[PDB]
Amino acid sequence: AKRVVHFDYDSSDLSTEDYQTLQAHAQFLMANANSKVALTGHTDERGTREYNMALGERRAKAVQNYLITSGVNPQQLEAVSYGKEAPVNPGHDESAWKENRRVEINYE
Repeated sequence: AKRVVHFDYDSSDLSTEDYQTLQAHAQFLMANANSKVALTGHTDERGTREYNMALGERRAKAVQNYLITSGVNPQQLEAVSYGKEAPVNPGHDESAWKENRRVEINYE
């Protein structure tokens, strides 16, 4: 499945769609003990760097929580936050911001 899940404004809540994507990664991870993923949290530009750094961390941790709760070994997961510092779209509208509020699933 895809390796990115998105979030709403000032929120670290996951949608039903996101759960489907995450369940696929959980299965792969539980089936491949040598695989490990880095979960990186991100935010759009609104708000201070410190506020976004923490929000990004809550997002990465929410994804982490879903995976662990589903049965994934914590050793195969690492969560980190980049806050607003690594946007995929530097635009200044919802279209751009929606792309930035995310958690990326990176293998290895």
